[PDB]
Amino acid sequence: ALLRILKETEFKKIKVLGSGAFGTVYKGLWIPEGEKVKIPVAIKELREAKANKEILDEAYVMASVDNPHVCRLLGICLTSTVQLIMQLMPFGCLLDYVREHKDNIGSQYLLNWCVQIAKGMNYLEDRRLVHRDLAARNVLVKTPQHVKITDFGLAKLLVPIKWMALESILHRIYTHQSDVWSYGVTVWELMTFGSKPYDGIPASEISSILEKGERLPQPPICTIDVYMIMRKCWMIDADSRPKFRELIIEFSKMARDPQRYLVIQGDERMHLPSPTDSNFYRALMDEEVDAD
Ligand SMILES: CSc1nc(-c2cccc(NC(=O)c3c(F)ccc(O)c3CN3C(=O)c4ccccc4C3=O)c2)c(-c2ccnc(NC(C)=O)c2)[nH]1
Repeated sequence: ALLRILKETEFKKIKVLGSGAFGTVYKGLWIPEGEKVKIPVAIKELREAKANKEILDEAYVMASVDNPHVCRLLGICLTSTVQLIMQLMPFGCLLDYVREHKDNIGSQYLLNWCVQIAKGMNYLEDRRLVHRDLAARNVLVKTPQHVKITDFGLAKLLVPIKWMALESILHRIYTHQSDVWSYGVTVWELMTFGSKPYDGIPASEISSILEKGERLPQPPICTIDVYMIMRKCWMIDADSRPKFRELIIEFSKMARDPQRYLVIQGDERMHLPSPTDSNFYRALMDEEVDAD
């Protein structure tokens, strides 16, 4: 009951919202049968990678996740292309969000996003779902206070070298501990307000600079405590890397004293919303950690 099979005649693509390595995302409308309302949805049309039944079996898995920081597949249509339906998130992905708010994001937001991403990843680890492509472009913003991971398993069932653990580059090994590497790069993206990692360095060179011990640089706003977390995510020995549940704890601890761990100009005037604005955001958009 968690996956709705849609017929092509009950939804329509309206405008393209983006494209990626795996398909095209549309703003769409769902038109309930026998009703006169048009409900906005998001539609992902995949590129060609599988029998329809095997695709449906993978879809039931994507539809069965249940965690506030992980997107769930809601509906699917397999008549022509593979078309995936989920709730429309008007804020888009977190990478675009942080670039758009470049030096106007407080430390409380940044650290809470790190907590939320670690929580969704930890849940995927519990379900034995390896993401393979965690990055700020695959974290969706439901509200600025609530982010959600999408597209786990998409990489497998269908190449982000600059987000991949060394063992994934050299040997195509993909585990939860290689997702931890990508988590560290995702944290780096957030802390640099969406900088491109290893900008200007060709992808084919990343393996060699990693083996020489070079890593992404310390973001200007990060205290060493935050930067050490990222460095630990990029250890060559995958079993030396942090676990997602250890990352939740560490980033949650930091979120309780955020201005001690990130150094942001004007941070004092960039706190989380008052209870009034939070209640308003939740009532309108989100009916489903603070300083001490
Ligand atoms: C990266 S860009 C991007 N994508 C999307 C998008 C749109 C619709 C659906 C999805 N994803 C899933 O349904 C899904 C998921 F929920 C969890 C895991 C997962 O693996 C998948 C994918 N997946 C597969 O690989 C796959 C293979 C075989 C069978 C079945 C499946 C299968 O379902 C994503 C957006 C987006 C979404 C909502 N609002 C906006 N708003 C603005 C302003 O942009 C953007 N942005």
